[PDB]
Amino acid sequence: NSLKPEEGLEVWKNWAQTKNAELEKDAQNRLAPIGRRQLLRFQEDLISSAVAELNYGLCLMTREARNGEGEPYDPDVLYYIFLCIQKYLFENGRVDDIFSDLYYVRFTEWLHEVLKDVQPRVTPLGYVLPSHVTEEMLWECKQLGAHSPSTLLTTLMFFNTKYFLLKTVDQHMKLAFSKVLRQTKKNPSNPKDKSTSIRYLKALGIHQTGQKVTDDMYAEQTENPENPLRCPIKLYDFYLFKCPQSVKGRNDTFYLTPEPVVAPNSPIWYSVQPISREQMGQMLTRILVIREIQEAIAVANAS
Amino acid sequence: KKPPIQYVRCEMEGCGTVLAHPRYLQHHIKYQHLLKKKYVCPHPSCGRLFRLQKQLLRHAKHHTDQRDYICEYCARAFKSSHNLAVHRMIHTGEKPLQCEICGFTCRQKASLNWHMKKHDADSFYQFSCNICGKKFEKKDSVVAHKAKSHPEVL
Amino acid sequence: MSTRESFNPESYELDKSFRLTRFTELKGTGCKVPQDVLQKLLESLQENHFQEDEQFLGAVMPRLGIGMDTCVIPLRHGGLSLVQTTDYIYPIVDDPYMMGRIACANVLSDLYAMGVTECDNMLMLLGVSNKMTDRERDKVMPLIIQGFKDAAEEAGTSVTGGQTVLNPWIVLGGVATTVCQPNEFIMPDNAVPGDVLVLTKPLGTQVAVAVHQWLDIPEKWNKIKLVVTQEDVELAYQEAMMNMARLNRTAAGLMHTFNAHAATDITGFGILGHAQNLAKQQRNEVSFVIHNLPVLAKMAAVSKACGNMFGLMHGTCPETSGGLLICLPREQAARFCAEIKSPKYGEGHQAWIIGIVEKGNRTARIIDKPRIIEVAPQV
Amino acid sequence: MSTRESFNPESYELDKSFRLTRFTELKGTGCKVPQDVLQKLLESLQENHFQEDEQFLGAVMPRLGIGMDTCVIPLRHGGLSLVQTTDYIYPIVDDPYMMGRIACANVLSDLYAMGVTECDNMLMLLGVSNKMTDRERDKVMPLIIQGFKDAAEEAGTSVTGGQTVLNPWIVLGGVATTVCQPNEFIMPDNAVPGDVLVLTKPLGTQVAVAVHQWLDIPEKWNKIKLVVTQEDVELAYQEAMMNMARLNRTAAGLMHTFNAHAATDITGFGILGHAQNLAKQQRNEVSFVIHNLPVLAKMAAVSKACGNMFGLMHGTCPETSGGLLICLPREQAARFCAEIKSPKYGEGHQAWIIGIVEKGNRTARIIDKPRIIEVAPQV
DNA sequence: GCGACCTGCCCCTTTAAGAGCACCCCCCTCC
DNA sequence: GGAGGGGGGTGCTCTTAAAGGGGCAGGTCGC
Ligand SMILES: [Zn+2]
Ligand SMILES: [Zn+2]
Ligand SMILES: [Zn+2]
Ligand SMILES: [Zn+2]
Ligand SMILES: [Zn+2]
Repeated sequence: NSLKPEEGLEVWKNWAQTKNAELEKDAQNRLAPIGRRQLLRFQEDLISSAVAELNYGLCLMTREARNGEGEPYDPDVLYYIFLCIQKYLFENGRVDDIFSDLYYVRFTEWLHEVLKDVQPRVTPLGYVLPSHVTEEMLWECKQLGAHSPSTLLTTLMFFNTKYFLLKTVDQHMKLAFSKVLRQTKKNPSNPKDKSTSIRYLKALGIHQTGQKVTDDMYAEQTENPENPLRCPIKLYDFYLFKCPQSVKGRNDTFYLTPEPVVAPNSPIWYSVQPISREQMGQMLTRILVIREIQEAIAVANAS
Repeated sequence: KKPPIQYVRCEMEGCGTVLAHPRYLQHHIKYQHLLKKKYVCPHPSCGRLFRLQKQLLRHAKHHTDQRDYICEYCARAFKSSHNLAVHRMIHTGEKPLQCEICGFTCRQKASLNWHMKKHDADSFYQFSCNICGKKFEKKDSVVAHKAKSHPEVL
Repeated sequence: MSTRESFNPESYELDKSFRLTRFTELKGTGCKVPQDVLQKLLESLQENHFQEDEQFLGAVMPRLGIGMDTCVIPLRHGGLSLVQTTDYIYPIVDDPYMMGRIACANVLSDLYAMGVTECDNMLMLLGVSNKMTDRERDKVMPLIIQGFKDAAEEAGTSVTGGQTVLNPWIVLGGVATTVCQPNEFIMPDNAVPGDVLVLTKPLGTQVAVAVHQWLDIPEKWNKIKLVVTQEDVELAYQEAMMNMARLNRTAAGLMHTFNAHAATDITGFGILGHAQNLAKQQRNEVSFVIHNLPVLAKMAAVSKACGNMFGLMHGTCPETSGGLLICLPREQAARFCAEIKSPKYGEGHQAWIIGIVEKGNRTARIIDKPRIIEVAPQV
Repeated sequence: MSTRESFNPESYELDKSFRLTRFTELKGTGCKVPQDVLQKLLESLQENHFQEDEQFLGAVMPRLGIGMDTCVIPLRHGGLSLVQTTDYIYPIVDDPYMMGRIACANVLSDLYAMGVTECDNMLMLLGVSNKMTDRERDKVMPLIIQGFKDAAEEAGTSVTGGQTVLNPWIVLGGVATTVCQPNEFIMPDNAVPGDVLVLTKPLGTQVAVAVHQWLDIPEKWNKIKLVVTQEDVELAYQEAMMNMARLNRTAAGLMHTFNAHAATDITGFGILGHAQNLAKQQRNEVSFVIHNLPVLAKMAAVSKACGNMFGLMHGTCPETSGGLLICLPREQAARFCAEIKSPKYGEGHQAWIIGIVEKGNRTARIIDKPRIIEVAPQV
């Protein structure tokens, strides 16, 4: 799976002990945010830590994470380290989603400003350095799919970026329920089957008297029958199955702020207030750094 | 403090109404016949005319958008209590009215009026409004028609 | 159990004159005449200056999760949380079994306000009145304890300790605790304009309790005998006792299903005081408005007849083992009442949408002329 | 503050006639007169015929850790154990500040019996009195709350949440909780013959408080004037008000370090009653005999001067926020007293060896004429 | 030749608003 | 003291019309 929780745990332990060293020297005794009065210390083991402490540590970890040689980490690899940390938390009983939950909103902002400046690196030889975070890393880490409303929203955004080729928040807001037309494919491969796909007209032009309009131009969604879990069509259908009935058919927005509390059998997962520009920008920078999105951007951009 | 019930009729021509108490006779006469007045709704474009002072206060509700009545079940907002009372019938699933020919049950008299067209009954109706010959059965229905439609306005 | 038949003192070797309610100075204002002052005292004991901790350079949930009830108090191990609540009410119903069940339900209702549907442990505080004779103590207290344990059993928890002390008045209560993951309880701090409040139990239980105890005092009954017949008082008392002895487990479970933003309980301070306390907690600038006030049948008439004693129309009448004031979106609320009336598990009960949520300054009011809904005594 | 001037009504504008203890009817006969009945009531509360569940083919701790106090309830997560306690003591001293401190200490002392040296959360039941003036309530209750919170600081925890009620008598108490790992609490079940019991606090607090309450009224002081004077009661009363406001954190911590088998707190039921209750959950078939009792200064003669109302020598005399009745081996115990007398951190306090553990019938008894060792206040 | 899609028109139901009576509340009253 | 009159404002039942969603039925384009 090329995802190593051990590396994330080790980096966290190194940073935690390093900070604890400085915590005593400052001689500023500040209590921990737990019921019992204790000196604020960062537990070396991730699992036995409070939400506030973990959030504050991951916030500082962005700027104080140090490589094995003592050099600061690159923006392309801090995201991988944090993904490994989250995988460690998930596989040890914790239910905290360090990227989506409201308590960790502070963490994402700092991670966001670290990741925004990133650009693909070109070596002196010439070839571009491939990113260290891949799609399977997100899939295995449960940052994509249909586990929680935020994860499903991020999955739809990721698929839209990959296929429809949306590469900027300002350009990416244009998407709406109405203009995203669903049309069952006219030609199934065999009469027994019935192919389905989703399309979007991302072409910008005068669009006057059938000009600039053609069937082969507007961006399209494929369908994955090999693994239904990752199928874009299934996730889109699930998304529309949980959004409120009133939202469908409106031109203003496509992404809805997930409801704070949701249960396994909750009919509705999303509110009717579209996600703010800040959140869309925060969760779009994290999905450009991924490798497959970079390849998709290059292929369409190149031609 | 309820006084004993007696019935007194407004002897004035054109008003054959009989009231539940002698007390109410004075109020009826004063507020209906003797008090001849004209008012204008303050709204810039309403252009309506109401002789009573009670009616205007109700009319102000129409022009504004203050909804102070909330349904128990669907949390829908209404402007008057009786509108809510009619709405609640949807949630309780009760159909009080019923046609006397085909046994067709409805929730409101507006639905029944539509059904009577199938069982053509306007033939036996005698009343009708002078303007557009509406062919009503009873008398006060003509007043309701003149109020909702053919309105008296400036 | 006393559910099969009404508690008869003679059946348990008790005299006819005996009544459990005689061991409390009942009053129309409840167990707290100066409601405002007790709010100040509760704020004083809750408020802690060290908990701010320079905000921890971030925005995280507080130890006093909402500052008014059901403190969360995050722990060390496993990042779990410790939601814990306490409550105490003096006897208000003649039946000891039902009174113990009511005390247990009141103790548990605080947790169900936060969405917690499971209790690991519960404690009980049982107080025996000085005036009660020895022959009565060993005949009523076992019934109270049996009712408390039965209520705990229905809640999936066990009473496994407590304390017993002497008191001039019988004091009945407990303490409920639960250690839960961060995703098992709804922290009632979210609220957005457009939501609609939902209530799970009718109001006016205190009026029904007080009137039923006025059937033995000739001076008081003649004042109120005009407006309400004895049969109405009997059925209202029965309904209030049954309602007050009912758990909100189903409501708490459904809270998660229908995306609840905030919730509370109506135990004490009336409906207006609890809404006001809840409004201050909301992060956004939202003020509640209550248009409907479901009341037990015929109790509103008594409430207005007695004068400035209860004031249900003002939302100040205290309640015991009250319902939940849940803030849900409009369509979820529309569905919420439908499911709670006929649950899949069965044994449903009605719920009402009593108001709306609008942009304001973190306050709660009641319209000038609330639409009093008379809930019938169903079955 | 601890050494600050005692609560003076004139200083805080209250009239000289004010007296905090006046709000309750102190009963020198006992903390709760029907103790033999109330112990049965508490046993009924703690009893559960279903917790055994065929014993589950194991000698694991029951759902109740000992079935008497400080229930150890296993949790669903990480094999953690939930430990809770609750106490409710009416005012017995005239300083509101120390009363909150004493209430907090009494609530906590149950945990320190099981070795838990850390507390996670603490509630508080603060019941104001009907027979209390409006100004008195505003000038008394805040002091009690502040004292309780300050005592929480020394305990290493915080007071978050609680409840407030109206009660003819002032009621002060709370619930202390702790989610602790299996290697953090000492289960009182274990014990072995050849051990010696240790008491960390002196006896006779009830006698001192009652006698100091008797100073005001002149018709009762006369019959005890011969045995002691008012100066002797002042020192004894001050000492009792100082010991019963002292936490047992040091006792709890040293319990682990010295291989303590079992321990319990002497609160309410008296030393004899608490020792007997301790002997009822020992795996071994052992019994306790007390050959020595450390009664407060001059508080042994006074009980004789009051006939059989107190009964301190018989061990039935109640105590509040009493010490710990730790059972240690002979070799370890001698060092435990030495360590507690002269701690490295400071705040020295004395402990005594009172009795021996001998094979018997799982019950505790006191010798015919226990020796009384007089403890005088330190300087 | 058959179908999908857009749109128009009618059907039946629900919401909105006026009419008037019975009622309450307050105030005043001269016998 | 007082029951009766005057003045005012209001809820409730009835009635009608207007708005609206659903469904049947055309004309146009595609296969
Ligand atoms: Zn007339
Ligand atoms: Zn108008
Ligand atoms: Zn409705
Ligand atoms: Zn018909
Ligand atoms: Zn007409």
